[PDB]
Amino acid sequence: VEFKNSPISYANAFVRPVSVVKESDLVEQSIGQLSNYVNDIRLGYYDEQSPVIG
Amino acid sequence: MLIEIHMIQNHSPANLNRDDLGAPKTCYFGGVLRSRISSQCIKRSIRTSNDFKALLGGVRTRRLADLIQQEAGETECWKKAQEILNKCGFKNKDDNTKMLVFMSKDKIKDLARIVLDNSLGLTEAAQQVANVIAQATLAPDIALCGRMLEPNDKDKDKKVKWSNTTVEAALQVAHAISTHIARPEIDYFVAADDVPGIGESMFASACFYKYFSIDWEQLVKNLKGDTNLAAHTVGAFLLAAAKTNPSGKQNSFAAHNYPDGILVEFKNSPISYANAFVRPVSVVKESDLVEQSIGQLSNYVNDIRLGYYDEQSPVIGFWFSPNNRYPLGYKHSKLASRNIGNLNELVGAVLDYIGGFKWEEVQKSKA
Amino acid sequence: MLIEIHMIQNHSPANLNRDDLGAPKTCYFGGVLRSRISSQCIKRSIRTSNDFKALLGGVRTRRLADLIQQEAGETECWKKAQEILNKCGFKDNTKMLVFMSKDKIKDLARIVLDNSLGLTEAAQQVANVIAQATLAPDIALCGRMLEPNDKDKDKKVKWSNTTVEAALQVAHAISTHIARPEIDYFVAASMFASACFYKYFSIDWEQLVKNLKGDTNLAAHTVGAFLLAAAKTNPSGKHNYPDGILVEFKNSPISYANAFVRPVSVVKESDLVEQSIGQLSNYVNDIRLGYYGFWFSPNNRYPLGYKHSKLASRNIGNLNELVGAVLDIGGFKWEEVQKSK
Amino acid sequence: MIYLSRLLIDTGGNPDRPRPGRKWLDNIYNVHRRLSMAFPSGLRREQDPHFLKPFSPNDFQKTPFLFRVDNNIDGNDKRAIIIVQSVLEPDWDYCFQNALDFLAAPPETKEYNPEFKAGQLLRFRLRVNASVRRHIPEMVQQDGQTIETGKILHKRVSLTWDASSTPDQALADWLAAKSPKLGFTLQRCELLQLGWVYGSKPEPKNVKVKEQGQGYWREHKYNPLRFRAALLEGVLEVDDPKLFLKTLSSGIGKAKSFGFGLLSVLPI
Repeated sequence: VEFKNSPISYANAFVRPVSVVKESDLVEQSIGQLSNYVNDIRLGYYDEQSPVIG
Repeated sequence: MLIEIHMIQNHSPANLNRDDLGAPKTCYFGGVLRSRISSQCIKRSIRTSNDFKALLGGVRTRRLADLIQQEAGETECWKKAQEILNKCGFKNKDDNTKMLVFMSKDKIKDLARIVLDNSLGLTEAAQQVANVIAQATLAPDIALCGRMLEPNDKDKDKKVKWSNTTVEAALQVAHAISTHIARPEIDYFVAADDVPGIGESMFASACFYKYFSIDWEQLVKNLKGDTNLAAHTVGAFLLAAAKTNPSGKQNSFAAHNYPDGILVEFKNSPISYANAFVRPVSVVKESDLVEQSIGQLSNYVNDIRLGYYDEQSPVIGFWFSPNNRYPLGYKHSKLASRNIGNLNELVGAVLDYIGGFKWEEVQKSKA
Repeated sequence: MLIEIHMIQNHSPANLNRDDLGAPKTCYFGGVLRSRISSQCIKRSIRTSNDFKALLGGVRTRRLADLIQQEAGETECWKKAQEILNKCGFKDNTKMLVFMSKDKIKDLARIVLDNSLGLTEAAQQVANVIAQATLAPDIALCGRMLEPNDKDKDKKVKWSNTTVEAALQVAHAISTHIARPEIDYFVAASMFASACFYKYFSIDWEQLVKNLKGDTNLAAHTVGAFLLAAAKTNPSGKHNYPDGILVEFKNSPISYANAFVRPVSVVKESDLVEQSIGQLSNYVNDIRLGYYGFWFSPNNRYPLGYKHSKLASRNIGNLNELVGAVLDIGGFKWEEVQKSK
Repeated sequence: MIYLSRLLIDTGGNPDRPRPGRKWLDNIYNVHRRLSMAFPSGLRREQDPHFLKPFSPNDFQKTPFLFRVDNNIDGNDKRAIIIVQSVLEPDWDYCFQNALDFLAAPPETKEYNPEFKAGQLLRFRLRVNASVRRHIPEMVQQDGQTIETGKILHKRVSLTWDASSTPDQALADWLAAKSPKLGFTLQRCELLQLGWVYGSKPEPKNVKVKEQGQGYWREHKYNPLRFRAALLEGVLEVDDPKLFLKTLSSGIGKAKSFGFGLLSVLPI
């Protein structure tokens, strides 16, 4: 749940379909890929103010 | 008000449910192949059981003129009843009676009186049949399902009007699935003649989890009151689900197995624990599959109960194990409000929590 | 009466269950390769069981033509075969498993000779005999389905329901273990390994006894001979007395083929059969205290009684006395029973 | 020297998928042929290293090898084992370079120089071709009546025991009747698995003369191949050195080209 002036859709994290492996499940990989894309967007699209309190 | 039901059942190797392949049903969940039992098969097995026999009063028929002819007696009434059913509009197209009716209507004698009445035309008795068929609503198997009739408009007369045909069923049955990955095996056979002078059959094995949820208010409202019938049907369906298996090739694939763990909860919302088996269970040497499955469900139940807790809606849960074989809260959690060692007192306590009903007097409510 | 019949048996690499390219029977209970027992194998094996000749009426065949000039002295014909078997609709060619009874095939061999015959009429006079042959421990327990080719039927042909069913259920003996990998002879420069098999069969009542449309002493003899058979007959083999028998006077068959989900593993495999017992007693006690039985041991070797609990009615050291107790079913004594053809 | 090899086949998993290696084992002629291309001609391996040419029998070297097929090895996976014994070095990378889906493991080979002393306790496993050549009269037709014709057939049939003896005793007698000539003596021998083996084989047959000439048009016709098989395991003791080595890598029974003689020896 996020609060930000302009709307951002984190939908391009799932361009690569999640493939299962013997170590982990579908939920863990999906949430991990979402985490990676969220970090990439946050570190890549701002350097000043608006510390998006989500 | 909703009661949720949780069967933790391990099966012996068999073939209980198959498609036209002869192979067992399967599904994908969490991205891997699993075993599958369809919910209509489970309902069909539980409906045709000894425990769910007193409330077995609804009938699903494709051939209605036969029981009319039997109920009327020694007279000849097949052709007139069949023509009445034809002009009523019961899909005489394409040579089949493929439409199915889910009436209870165990008092067939009314329709027999209508068809045997030598006083009315062939249009009016059709409407009398159309009026009696749409009013049964009894026999609590139709308090669990029931979408009795969609009349075809093409083959019916222009002088018939139909009434409402929805009962608003209350029971939600999830598809039975496995806690691991299914592995199929081919069994070869041979006839091998007695008188002197290879085929392929499929089966697999899996341990299952089941989810049943019942809305008590809708169950009462679908029987038009009589909370004694609702209580009797709750107890009878719980007793049925505790001991019922499909009769699929049981003569050669006998799999008469009981659930290992039985769980009930009381809350005003439907919640499934189907995500507890997102990760399929791999066996360690120090334990078995069933203990790993109940531990997964226990951790999941602790996590969800600590996940969505609301002070306005408390949750009360009972746990049952065969002579306390499989505890739920193994490590530290007292997740269940009470642990019961026998099935009969479990269903009795369920009835007591529902409305204080005892199993002795509510069994007299046959209907 | 829904009686359940356990039959845990130590089995062999020369006498077990084999198949296709030579490999033994392999199932996947608990998600680990175990070994199973065909409810099929045991079927063409209870027939000629060492002691199964006194109650056995099942002539099944895929040929009812060479078999015709057999009880007949009409040594001059066989071109009638291409008219009767082929008119009723039993057409590969003339191939349809016909399972019946062995005491009334003399009539199957009787109207044949009758020369003047409505070949296009009384064909169904041998086919009318195809209606009921349930009088022996065969179809009451086994079964047949004689579906006739429908695209060759006669103008008439009365084909009464030619469909039967079984009654008793036969269940795969489920290995208590991952089977044993053998002596691979690539790395090179009472001599093998056996698999255990908790055998299980169950028999109910109104189709278990009432399919004899008449007899019942025959029902008692069928029960006694069927319990006597499986003990001492070899599914593709050949004292081998079973280690422990539980017989219950309950009213439900129960594939107890679950109890053993953990594949009894073994360091020194001289006791691969010794994990059924105490574990079975534990699961029996758990069921009996959770959801609601005579015992046989060879010279009382393996008791199942928790050393304090009366979960078994009595313990019997002889197979014959156990059979007598089971029959004492309706009161029949073994003498009465045995006297059944 | 003597060369031994091992091939591993899965024979399991999902039955709904194509399994060419599982399909290859249903015919014994195909199994023998597939082991048989494992030895090309000095010229063939220089002509097609990719093995992408028509297969002819004459461009491959001839060697009387022996093999056996075994099953039921657990470890949560199923396996099928082919053991090949030969007097030349097999080329497993040439036979299966376009057939890797057959096998669940890469092939292995090793040398074998078995040296023994007389009077040595040895463990052996052998599947024997239980066949006897007999005189048989000729029955025809059997169209409800048996017709007899005076021709007497010299044909190879299975060994038959009587009604009062076990199969193991008769098989042991049949093996001890032969063990003095091979150079060994039995002490114990039990029957493990007895059965039949089917095979089918292409055979050319003439149909029509070519209009342009120079040969025929031809058509493949297939002939059945039935043999009797009985797998045996036991313990033997040696009686002669160069005689036990005469027994090994030559065969004990018949039908050796279809994998019916192979002695697997362990010093117990």
